[PDB]
Amino acid sequence: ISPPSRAQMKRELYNGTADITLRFTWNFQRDLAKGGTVEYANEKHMLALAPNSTARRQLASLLEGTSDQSVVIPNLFPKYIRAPNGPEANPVKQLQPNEEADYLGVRIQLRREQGFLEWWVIELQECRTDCNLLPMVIFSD
Amino acid sequence: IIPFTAQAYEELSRQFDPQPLAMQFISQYSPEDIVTAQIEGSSGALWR
Repeated sequence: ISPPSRAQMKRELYNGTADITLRFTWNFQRDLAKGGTVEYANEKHMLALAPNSTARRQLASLLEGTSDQSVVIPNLFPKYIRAPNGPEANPVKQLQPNEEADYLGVRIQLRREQGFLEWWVIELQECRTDCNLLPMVIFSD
Repeated sequence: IIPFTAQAYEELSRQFDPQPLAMQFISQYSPEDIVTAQIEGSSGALWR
């Protein structure tokens, strides 16, 4: 992130009352050999980041200097997606009833280990091995 | 990216109204058609 806008991103999470667009685009590029017009089935699962929420205060400290903040993203990792040959990664409703609150609790961890060496691990609220390998599912069509 | 509104479209059309074909392009394209290219210029991405 460009330094001035990184400081502005900081500020948003720090104070700036805005809602960061957390578009979790779930692009599913298939193929065209077996068919699949718009193979890439994509859906930006956005999470408007409430100004300085629990998640954004964790992100405030994340971008302040520390790298030990588990950012709570309220169940936003679709664990069952009815994707077809069109451009939509729409999750199965009922599989995930709330489908925004029944996806899968996802967490984020920026690992700025100055040596800032800013990495970014996508953890889970219950990360067992899903900090390096998140296992969701795509109900393909 | 800003989908230009009806009022915004009028502005562009009037800006280039002297030139007939310029205005024509804008006016012919339906409102909420002409989109705004607000391309980001800030970097951060160093180069390689």
